[PDB]
Amino acid sequence: ISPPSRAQMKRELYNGTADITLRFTWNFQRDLAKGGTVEYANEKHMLALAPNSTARRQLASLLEGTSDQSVVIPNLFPKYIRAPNGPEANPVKQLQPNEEADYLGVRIQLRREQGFLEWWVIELQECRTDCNLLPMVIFSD
Amino acid sequence: IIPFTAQAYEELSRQFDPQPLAMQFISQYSPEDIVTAQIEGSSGALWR
Repeated sequence: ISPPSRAQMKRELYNGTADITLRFTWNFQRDLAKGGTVEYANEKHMLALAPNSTARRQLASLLEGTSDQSVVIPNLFPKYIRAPNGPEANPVKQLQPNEEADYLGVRIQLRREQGFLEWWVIELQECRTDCNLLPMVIFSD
Repeated sequence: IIPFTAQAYEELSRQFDPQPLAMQFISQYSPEDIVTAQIEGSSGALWR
């Protein structure tokens, strides 16, 4: 992130009352050999980041200097997606009833280990091995 | 990216109204058609 806008991103999470667009685009590029017009089935699962929420205060400290903040993203990792040959990664409703609150609790961890060496691990609220390998599912069509 | 509104479209059309074909392009394209290219210029991405 460009330094001035990184400081502005900081500020948003720090104070700036805005809602960061957390578009979790779930692009599913298939193929065209077996068919699949718009193979890439994509859906930006956005999470408007409430100004300085629990998640954004964790992100405030994340971008302040520390790298030990588990950012709570309220169940936003679709664990069952009815994707077809069109451009939509729409999750199965009922599989995930709330489908925004029944996806899968996802967490984020920026690992700025100055040596800032800013990495970014996508953890889970219950990360067992899903900090390096998140296992969701795509109900393909 | 800003989908230009009806009022915004009028502005562009009037800006280039002297030139007939310029205005024509804008006016012919339906409102909420002409989109705004607000391309980001800030970097951060160093180069390689």
